[PDB]
Amino acid sequence: AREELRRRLRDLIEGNRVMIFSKSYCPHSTRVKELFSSLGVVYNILELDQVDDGASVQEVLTEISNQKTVPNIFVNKVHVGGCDRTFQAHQNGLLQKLLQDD
Repeated sequence: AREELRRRLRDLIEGNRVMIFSKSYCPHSTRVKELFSSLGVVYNILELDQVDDGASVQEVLTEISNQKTVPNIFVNKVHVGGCDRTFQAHQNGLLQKLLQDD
């Protein structure tokens, strides 16, 4: 079933222009999402700690970035990075242009 779940985590990027994953008590991964809001753009808030499949959903997600947290930054069916990219591109203007279109 691990494939069935992951299949949804990869589609969530297409079903939503901007989607970010996080948890209940996991810093760094939550802040990256707070940036979008301040970017005058809209995004979806999803917490693997409150999801029924928080075990698997986060099992395949945590690997996406292989980080203690579940940081997921992907807008317009593209990868941003985070922990340096999502933060830099913001002040660099590479992010504002992404969330706006690309």
